[PDB]
Amino acid sequence: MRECISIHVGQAGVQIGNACWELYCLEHGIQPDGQMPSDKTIGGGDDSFNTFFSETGAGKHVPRAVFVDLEPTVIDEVRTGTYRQLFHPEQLITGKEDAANNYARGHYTIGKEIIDLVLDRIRKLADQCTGLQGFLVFHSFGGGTGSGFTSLLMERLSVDYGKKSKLEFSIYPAPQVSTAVVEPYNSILTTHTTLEHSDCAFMVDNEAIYDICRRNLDIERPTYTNLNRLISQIVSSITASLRFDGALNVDLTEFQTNLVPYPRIHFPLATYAPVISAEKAYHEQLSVAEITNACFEPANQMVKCDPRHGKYMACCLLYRGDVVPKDVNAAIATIKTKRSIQFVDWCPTGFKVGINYQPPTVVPGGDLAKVQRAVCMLSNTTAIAEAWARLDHKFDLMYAKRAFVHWYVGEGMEEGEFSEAREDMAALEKDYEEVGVDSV
Amino acid sequence: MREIVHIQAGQCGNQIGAKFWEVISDEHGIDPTGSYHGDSDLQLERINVYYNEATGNKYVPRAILVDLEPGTMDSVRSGPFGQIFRPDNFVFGQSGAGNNWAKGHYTEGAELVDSVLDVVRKESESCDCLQGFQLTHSLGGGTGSGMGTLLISKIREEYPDRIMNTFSVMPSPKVSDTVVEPYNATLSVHQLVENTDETYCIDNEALYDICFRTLKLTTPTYGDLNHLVSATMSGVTTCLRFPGQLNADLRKLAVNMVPFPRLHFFMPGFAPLTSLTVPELTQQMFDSKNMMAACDPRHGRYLTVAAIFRGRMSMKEVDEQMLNVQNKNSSYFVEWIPNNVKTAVCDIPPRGLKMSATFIGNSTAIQELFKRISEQFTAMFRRKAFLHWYTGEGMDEMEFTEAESNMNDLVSEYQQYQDA
Ligand SMILES: Nc1nc2c(ncn2[C@@H]2O[C@H](COP(=O)(O)OP(=O)(O)OP(=O)(O)O)[C@@H](O)[C@H]2O)c(=O)[nH]1
Ligand SMILES: Nc1nc2c(ncn2[C@@H]2O[C@H](COP(=O)(O)OP(=O)(O)O)[C@@H](O)[C@H]2O)c(=O)[nH]1
Ligand SMILES: N[C@@H](Cc1ccc(O)cc1)C(=O)O
Ligand SMILES: [Ca+2]
Ligand SMILES: [Ca+2]
Ligand SMILES: [Mg+2]
Ligand SMILES: [Mg+2]
Repeated sequence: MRECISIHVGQAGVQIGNACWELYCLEHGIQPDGQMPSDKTIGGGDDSFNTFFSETGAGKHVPRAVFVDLEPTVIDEVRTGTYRQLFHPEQLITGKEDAANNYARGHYTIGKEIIDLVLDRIRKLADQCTGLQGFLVFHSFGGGTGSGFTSLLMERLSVDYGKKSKLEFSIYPAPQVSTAVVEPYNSILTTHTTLEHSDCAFMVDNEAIYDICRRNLDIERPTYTNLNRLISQIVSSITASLRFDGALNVDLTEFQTNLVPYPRIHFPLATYAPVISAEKAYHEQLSVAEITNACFEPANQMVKCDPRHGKYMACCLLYRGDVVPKDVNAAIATIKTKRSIQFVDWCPTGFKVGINYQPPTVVPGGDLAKVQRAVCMLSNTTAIAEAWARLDHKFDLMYAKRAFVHWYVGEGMEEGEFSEAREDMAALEKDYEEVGVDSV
Repeated sequence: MREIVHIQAGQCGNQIGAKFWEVISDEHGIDPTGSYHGDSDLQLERINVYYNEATGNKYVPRAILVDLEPGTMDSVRSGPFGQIFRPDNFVFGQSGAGNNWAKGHYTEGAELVDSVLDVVRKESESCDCLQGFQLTHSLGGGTGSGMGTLLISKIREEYPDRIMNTFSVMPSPKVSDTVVEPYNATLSVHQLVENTDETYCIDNEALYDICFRTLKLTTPTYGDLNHLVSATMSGVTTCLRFPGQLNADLRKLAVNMVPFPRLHFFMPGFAPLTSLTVPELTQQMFDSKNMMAACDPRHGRYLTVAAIFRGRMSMKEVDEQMLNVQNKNSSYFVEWIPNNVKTAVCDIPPRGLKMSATFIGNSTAIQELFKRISEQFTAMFRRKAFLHWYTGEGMDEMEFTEAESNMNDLVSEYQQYQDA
């Protein structure tokens, strides 16, 4: 039942959305025209996949999703592409002029012209739900729309849906693929503004994904297409418990109980395995032990940081495919007797396990080998704060000279907003230090 | 003292309750369609304690199934004996309780509870002489724990002169779903101290250890745990369900087992548990490895004990062996309650066994269980960890402080009689 509405904001949010929804269709046997032969209840139902897809009387399975961007060219590709029939046109929303890598334009100058229309479209999706659970919001930190429009939208969703859950998948900037010098300003501004409005946020460091593609898939120079296919496998792992049933399946909301010890401490670290090429996977079966071991290898993390140099407040293992508890328990025991896994003194140390039996899927033409079993670890580690420290320092370097600040002030913002946001980030860093200190 | 009304709440509560009904249905010769096909008159003599009769000699469990989400009860309804329950007695919401006592007790549960009481009232109304209620639930989740204890309070308000009995599954970090279990269990235990007459304390750690250490199950499932619980619940209710002299109703049991109103938390045990003579049965039933609260009986004293033997066996030998246990370990039975062990025997053995025994002990050692929960509670509460899940439902920290104090008081009251 419990429906989830996905909102894909700006270029990164939209292109990652493309990859996710394509992958979901393949996992569920939904064709590009939205038909699903295996679904025998026409025009509706309460199957697990219905959390993410509504149905029309003509048998179309329609994503519960809105795609929004302030310029039209990325969403235009969706409108004209392979899955164009999947979406009702009103779910794909564009303006004419983008935010120009400026949070201020995304939140105020341009964003304000389209925010009411976007809310109207989201309301139309919500009115079709019988038990809406919440929202999943996909966006970059660095873009003007991804940063500024997302913030505005999150603020408005708090007002219109109260404390209905809002989760983010947030794309953290990397120099190898970034397109604006001001991305650190945009990141801090949006992180500050969204913090009280988000229940849980999964950061995806483009640099971490870039190096996984280069190192584990032998891709010379990863493109967004390469990055997004990997990201979608990870998002799929996280949402699989919402979209599939199963005796050993554990709901994402139940993992969230363990992952969020205080409202602001809501940024889990995801680590995914196995990421391997067809050439390397051939004749090589990677066992539960092997993929579990890989979750404690920092090179497989979706955010660059070193958990061996922090403390854990939760560890969750989300398995999919050919996996049974006996083998998981054995792998965990081995890891316990060999790894730098130290918990804070106020949290239990047991790992929380879920298993979804539906095996992983890959998109044709992709880089990942098709495997029989995979795992996503979600941990709450103080180490994730290193990501904020890196961004915060870049912010400080430029802000000390007020470099580029006139672009924001010109669009109506005040320096006071910059210092407020940065102070909130300094407080968040301190929060992460404090939770790690032993109890008196 | 005839009818008992059974309530099962939340995931654990419904999963164990379903198994309980399958097991005693089999024992009473009732098939999944509610038809009787037994060969002994003992089967029907007291069948009305747990079952109503319907047209066509049909028997229907006096059972109410409660949950804040549909999943587990959908599974029950699809289960083996699922069609035996009264369809109108499935009472459920859609939103779930998120493993959150506050959601079960104050918000989500509050919205559903009147409709549960309506069904309870309908069942109670067709009782010639209602003894009281039995509730199955866990203390570590949201619905069984929070809503289950809310129900108990409202039932007591409406039926204050009836007995309230619970089978209450206590959480353990070794067999755990979430980190907030100790908060949910602490909040619940205070409700149970006040509003139940008899609570069977079933520790998931004990169940796990029996499955793994004793039964040699390498990887126990909740299903394996529930098989043990099933068997135990059948054993402890034998005296209510069949002709007999001792502990034949919930009040007489309470009067025999509860010398001080708050100390009504029992350790149950079962024998045999194997990977059988009367002596062996008797030794195994008093064996700590056969008990289900993860407390060492030698770390305390027995205030009262009920033993129930099942199968065809020499009552002479039963009496002899029970005397031998008390006379040879007399220090573990408080001397200021003379003759505090009572024994019953029922000729009808459980399925698959020629003889069995069930143990119900009121032991001061049970304080160890409350101590473990108290420690786990404090480890988190000292840092106010995970409390936003509860404050978001309107609770304040002071309610946690009070529950913790209440449970520490319970622990202190046991210890007092341990040194008495
Ligand atoms: N992983 C991934 N990152 C992307 C993708 N597209 C853009 N990015 C990253 O997103 C940031 C740039 O923000 P965008 O999403 O392109 O910008 P926008 O939201 O459309 O905002 P404006 O164009 O300023 O209105 C940079 O850090 C890019 O590397 C993508 O498809 N995948
Ligand atoms: N023995 C046993 N324990 C269970 C079962 N299901 C859940 N639990 C335990 O019950 C507690 C969680 O509560 P649960 O009943 O699932 O939550 P609820 O639906 O909100 O009442 C934890 O301590 C679990 O270990 C079960 O089928 N058997
Ligand atoms: N020492 C504080 C740490 C803390 C961190 C972040 C917070 O938002 C709140 C508190 C505590 O555990 O209570
Ligand atoms: Ca359907
Ligand atoms: Ca409600
Ligand atoms: Mg753009
Ligand atoms: Mg549960």
